[PDB]
This record gives sequence, structure tokens and C-alpha cells, in this order.
Amino acid sequence: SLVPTLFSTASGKPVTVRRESLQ
Amino acid sequence: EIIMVTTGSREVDKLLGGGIETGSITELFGEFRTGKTQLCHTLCVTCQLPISQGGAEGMALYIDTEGTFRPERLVAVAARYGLDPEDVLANVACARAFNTDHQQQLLLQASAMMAENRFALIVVDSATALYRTDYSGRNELAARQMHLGKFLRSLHNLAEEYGVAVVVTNQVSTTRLSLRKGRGEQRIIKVYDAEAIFGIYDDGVGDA
Ligand SMILES: Nc1ncnc2c1ncn2[C@@H]1O[C@H](COP(=O)(O)OP(=O)(O)O)[C@@H](O)[C@H]1O
Ligand SMILES: [Mg+2]
Repeated sequence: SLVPTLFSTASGKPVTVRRESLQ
Repeated sequence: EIIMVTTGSREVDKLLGGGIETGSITELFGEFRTGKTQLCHTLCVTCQLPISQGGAEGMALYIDTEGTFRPERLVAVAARYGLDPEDVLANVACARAFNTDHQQQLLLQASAMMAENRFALIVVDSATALYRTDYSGRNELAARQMHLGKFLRSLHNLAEEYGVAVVVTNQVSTTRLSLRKGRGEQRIIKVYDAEAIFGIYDDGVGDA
């Protein structure tokens, strides 16, 4: 289960992170 | 564990003993049009360069609070260093946050991204545009400097933990550098303590 972020690649690709990582 | 990311100018790197150090926070102080953002853009590509070329061989995390991040500049810099622009654009993550609500969550997200993937530089342009409003967003934020101080403290922790270089820009362990305007379109940088002249070009920061 990944979680959305406010970050995005300069190429425009949205960035996601695993919830456990945010945990 | 500490590497020096080339700034694109040999003279500046010589004054900075190789360039921007990793694992620590480097604060850029300068008025408008001093090249603070342009320097950050150049570093976002140099951090991806091979160590031999003065890079940290890592990605870049750009926190834009001034809304002045332009991916096209990164492309021009990549051309100078002979790096595929597509890769450099994919190796730079950026979050444009003007509200305090989003700005307050960036640090947490940055840590997770740095834990999942290898980053070499975290850019914050600028701390001046950070925490301008309160959490609601309706009013002015009380004691902004106290809130900003805690932000930098956590950012220094990320710097030490993930061994990433952190460049924070300010309009007008921490290494403080001052930017100024030279004779012409040249720029002068010096530590708060001995000065070096660098130029801003399409390819980005450089010498002469
Ligand atoms: N493509 C370019 N070629 C040459 N000089 C540039 C270019 N882009 C920006 N500059 C120079 O960068 C200087 C500083 O811009 P910037 O870093 O955005 O300012 P600040 O330090 O206030 O954030 C400007 O005065 C301008 O002359
Ligand atoms: Mg700026």
C-alpha cells in the first residue's frame, strides 16, 4: 500500500511512497 | 560519507573546498537576482554527476516556496554536462508548496522518499517564503522564526541521517554563504567570515 506525496518529477510524474516508510 | 557537490564554477568550489558539502545545511544569503535559485537549479543536476566529476551521483529534492522552479533550466545544465535531460528531469523531484499546511508535511515526505530512493541534495527556495501563513491559512503565523528554526533542525537531522546536502536560500554545522552582484552580469560569493566571482549562463552557474 503506497501513499501519495506533494512531490512530482520534473518530467511531471507524480511521486508515491510506501505507508510503512511514512510510518 | 561527506562529499562536495560541484557548483559549476571551479573558483566557487575552490573557495568552498570542493563545493556544497553533504550531511550538513548550507544557507545561501543574497538579495533578489543574486543567483540563489539559479545556483539551486545547477546543483540539482550536479548532484547527479559522477563523484569523479564532483557530483554525489544522487537525485535532487526541490522544495519550491517561491514558485520559481523551471525544469527547462535543468535541461540546459544537463546539456553542458553531457547528461540525458530526460534522466536528469526524472532524477529531480519538486513540490511547489506556498501554504504552511503543505510546507509542514514536506519534511515527512522527504524522509520517506530519501529512505526509499537515493537522494543527494535537498533544495529549499526559499525559507523566506516558508511559514508565511498560519496552519489554517487564514491568518499570519505567530513567531514564524521559531517555527522556521524547528524546520531547519529537522532538515539538519535528515542531512546527517541520509548524508544529503541541504541548500536553503534566504532573501537578503550550518555553512552560510553570501551572494552579491559584480561589475557586470558576474556574481560574487563569500563565507560569513575570501570571495569568488561566478557567472550565470543558459548552461547555468559557471566561472568568468
Ligand atoms: N538563462 C540564464 N542565463 C543567464 N543568466 C541567467 C539565466 N537565468 C537566470 N539568470 C540570472 O540569474 C540571476 C538570479 O536569478 P535567481 O537565482 O532566480 O534569483 P534569486 O537569487 O533572487 O532567487 C538573474 O539576475 C539573472 O541575470
Ligand atoms: Mg529564489
